[PDB]
This record gives sequence, C-alpha cells and structure tokens, in this order.
Amino acid sequence: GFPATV
Amino acid sequence: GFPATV
Amino acid sequence: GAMGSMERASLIQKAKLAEQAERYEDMAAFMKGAVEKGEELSNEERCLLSVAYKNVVGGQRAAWRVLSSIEQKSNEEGSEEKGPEVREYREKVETELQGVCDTVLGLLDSHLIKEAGDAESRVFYLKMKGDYYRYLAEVATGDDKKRIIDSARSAYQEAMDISKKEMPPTNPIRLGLALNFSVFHYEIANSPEEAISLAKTTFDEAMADLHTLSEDSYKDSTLIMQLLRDNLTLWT
Amino acid sequence: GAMGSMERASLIQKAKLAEQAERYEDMAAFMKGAVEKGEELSNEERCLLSVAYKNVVGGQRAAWRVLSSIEQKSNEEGSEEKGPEVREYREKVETELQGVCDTVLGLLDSHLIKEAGDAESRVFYLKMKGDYYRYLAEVATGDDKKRIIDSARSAYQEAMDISKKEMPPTNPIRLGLALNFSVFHYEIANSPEEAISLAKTTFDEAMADLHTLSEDSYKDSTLIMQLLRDNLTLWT
Ligand SMILES: *SCCNC(=O)C(C)(C)Oc1cc(F)cc(F)c1
Ligand SMILES: *SCCNC(=O)C(C)(C)Oc1cc(F)cc(F)c1
Ligand SMILES: [Mg+2]
Ligand SMILES: [Mg+2]
Ligand SMILES: [Mg+2]
Ligand SMILES: [Mg+2]
Repeated sequence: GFPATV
Repeated sequence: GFPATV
Repeated sequence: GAMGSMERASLIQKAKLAEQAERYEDMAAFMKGAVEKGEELSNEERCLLSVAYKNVVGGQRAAWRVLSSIEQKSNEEGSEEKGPEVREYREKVETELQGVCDTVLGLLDSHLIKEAGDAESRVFYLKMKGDYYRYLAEVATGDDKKRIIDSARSAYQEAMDISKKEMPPTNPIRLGLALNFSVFHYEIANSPEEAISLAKTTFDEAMADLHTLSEDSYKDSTLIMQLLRDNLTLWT
Repeated sequence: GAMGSMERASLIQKAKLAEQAERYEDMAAFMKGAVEKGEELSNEERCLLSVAYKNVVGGQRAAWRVLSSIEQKSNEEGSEEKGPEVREYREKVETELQGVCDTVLGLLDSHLIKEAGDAESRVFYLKMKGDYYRYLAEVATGDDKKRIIDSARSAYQEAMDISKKEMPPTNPIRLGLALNFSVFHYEIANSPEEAISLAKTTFDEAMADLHTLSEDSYKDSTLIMQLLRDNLTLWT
C-alpha cells in the first residue's frame, strides 16, 4: 500500500 | 498474435 | 560521455524511441547525453528526462524493497542464518540506486537549476531534486541521513515557495510537487499530519480554480487531484 | 569473469534473490558465473539459467520488434525521412540481443552440452541451443542467415531424437522442446504445415500418456499441452 507520486 | 514458447 | 558524439536532436529522437520500446535505461542515457550538451531543456524534454529516470529508479526501488524485506526476515529470531548473500545483494542494488540518484542530482546541479529562470522549469527541477534526495533518504542509514532528508525538504520547500507565487493552484507541476512533498512528509519525515494537511489544502485550492481551465487542462489537473485524494484515502 | 571470486553456492542463492526481485539481468550474470565454475548443473540450476536468459532476451526481442516496426513504417512511401536514428537504435538493440545469444551459446558449447550425458540435461541444453539460434535467426539478414536457421534446426532435431528415445511423451522438457521447434517451423522456416503437424502429434501422444502420471506431473504436462493447443488455435 505505497502512495502515489509523479 | 505471437505464439507461445517456453 | 559516451553520448558526446551524438547530435542533441538525435539523442532526443532516440529517447522517444526508447520510451516506445520500454527501454528506460537507454532512454535515461540518451537524455543525460542531451542535458550534457549544455543547452536548456524544453517542457517536453524535461518530461522525457523525468520519465526516463523515474522508471529506472522506480525499478531499483522496487527491487530494493523486495531484498530489504527478505533481509529483515532473515534477521528475525528463529530464522536460519543464510550468510552474507542477502545483505551483499541488497547492498549491490542499493549502490546502483544511489549512483543513479547521484547522476540525476549531478545533472540538476551542473547546470540545469542555475540556468532555469522561468517558474515551470525551476519548479520542475527543484521537485526532481527533492525526489532524488527522497530516494536517497529511503535507503540512508549513516551519519548523513538527516542531511539527506533535509536536502530533500529544502529543495521541495524552494519549489513550493516559487510555485505558490508564480503558478496557478491547478498547474500540474505545482500539483505533482505537492503530491510528492506530501509523500515526503508521510514516508520520510515521520510527519503524517503535515502530509495530510498539504494534500488536503492542495486539493481544495485546485478544486476552486478548475473553473478557469479548458477541457484539456482540466484533464491534466484532475488526474493529479485524484492521486492526492487516493493518498488521503490511504492515510485517513 | 566478474563473478570469478564468488562462491558457486552464493551465485545460485543470489540468482534466486534476483528472480524474486525481477532483476533478470543480474540473475543471468549470476547464473553465467555459476556455469563458469565448471561443474555440471542440477535440474533446478538449469531452470534458473534458462529463466534468467529467457527473460533478458525476451525483453530485447520485444524492444527490437517495436523498433523494427517503426523502421518499416519510416521506410514506406509518403513517409517523411527521419534520418538514420531509427535504424541506428534498432541496430544497437539488435547487437545487444546478438551478444546475449552468443553468450548463452558460448556457455552451451563451453562446456555444458559435451558434459551432459543424461537425457534430461542434454535435451534441455540442445533445446536452449535451438532457442538462441532461433532468436539470432529472427534478426538475421546476411550471408549467414541460412546457416543460422540450420543451426537452430540441427540442435532442435538432435534434442527431438534423444527425447523420443529416452523420455516419455508427457515429459515437460520433451513437450517444451516440441512446442518451441513447432514455433521454429512456423515463424522461422516458413513451414506452417510442419509446425501444425508437430504440435498436433505432440499433443495427442502426451494425452494418451497422462494416465500414467501423478497429480503433480499431470499439472506440469497439461500446462504445456495447453500452450500447444493455443498455438494450434492461432494457426488453424
Ligand atoms: S512531464 C510528464 C507529463 N505530465 C504528466 O504526466 C502529469 C500530468 C502527471 O504531470 C506531471 C508529470 C511529472 F512527471 C511531474 C509533474 F510535476 C507533473
Ligand atoms: S525449467 C522451469 C520449470 N518448468 C516449467 O516452468 C515448465 C513446466 C514450463 O517446463 C519447462 C520450462 C522450461 F523453461 C523449458 C522446458 F522445456 C520446460
Ligand atoms: Mg550539434
Ligand atoms: Mg502550509
Ligand atoms: Mg568454491
Ligand atoms: Mg514427424
């Protein structure tokens, strides 16, 4: 459950 | 539609 | 540089081909060559550079996490000693990742940031600087860990300050910066409340400015707003 | 070899770790190091070697096909001349692929095949020899193209002859060999009828021998039989 980055 | 190989 | 003899335009063309072929290591080597020609990058070229390195380091981070997990389980009580191999191989992947980060950071310091005067380029590069210090921080354990963390924070904070003065709240670079600085707060700085506040305030200020956008700009901004909402859902 | 100073058992352990981390280039380098220790490989070690290289070359082949497609479209009439870059980059990927094939073929010739006396090892290695000549044949255009094709055919045929004498018709190595030699006939040798006949006869002879198998052996054999059926469905 790794968070979103761009 | 490439054929299966192992 | 092994790319020193290739034309800038040919390096850019080949980076686009490498992307289509999912050859991200080649794509990053072509873009490093293009940066080292010494000219500023256009918006599209900055995107090519960031996509190439994000995919290379993203694969390294994923492999590092698999190996670090195996290493931690090997070090629990009741686990059978398997010798130095897991640590050695995790270290090998870690050193390769650190090398890629140092390469990107070096391109930014020599000399992309100092020549970047418009907000859309300067914010983009300072965001990348925070990102690659953040990846160093994910694996850092030594005397320099706090300074690595603070280098990420400092780069992100400078980018935030420029973005708040010079870009609308829906600008996708300003949004992506805030998304990633919020993840920095949650995962690196042990500051989940700051992470949640930044994500919420960024989302709400973007929402209130969507009415100004064309349909194409709306799609770009709402894509990143959805990622902010996804993270907020994970964290609350 | 850069792996010359690492213990054989540590190379095998690290190849398994690299597989878990989806680091197939590392996995192949570890297995090349293990082969170069000079000892025969066990069944599991042969599988590690084949999985590592099949994944490396499979990624190269996929990228080559993307680039070759772009190159062909760039060479149609009415297409705008984009200069030498597409060809150069397709050639770069092609030369890297050929290098990986030559590396595997070299491991097989020095000295895996000549020390392989049991059918399960000798058939496995001769199948790999046919496979990597087949990958060379996919990109071959010069004076040597026919000889590359015949080297694949010769290796596959020797493997077939041993497998028919020494292995049951459900043995998964015998099945995988037949699957791949059938693909050789269809895609390389321009012999679709031979491809279809070999796939059908292999499937039918395996079907008639499944009654002899345990539940675990049945699962392995039927997995490959399904691939033969999938190809027959594509071709008929
Ligand atoms: S630069 C890639 C093009 N833009 C995007 O894909 C989008 C909308 C996600 O915006 C950003 C991408 C990016 F790599 C960094 C950003 F800050 C925004
Ligand atoms: S060697 C990998 C283990 N076996 C398999 O996955 C299976 C059942 C597909 O059999 C073969 C794999 C392989 F790589 C080559 C074969 F001839 C069979
Ligand atoms: Mg020039
Ligand atoms: Mg604030
Ligand atoms: Mg030894
Ligand atoms: Mg026959």
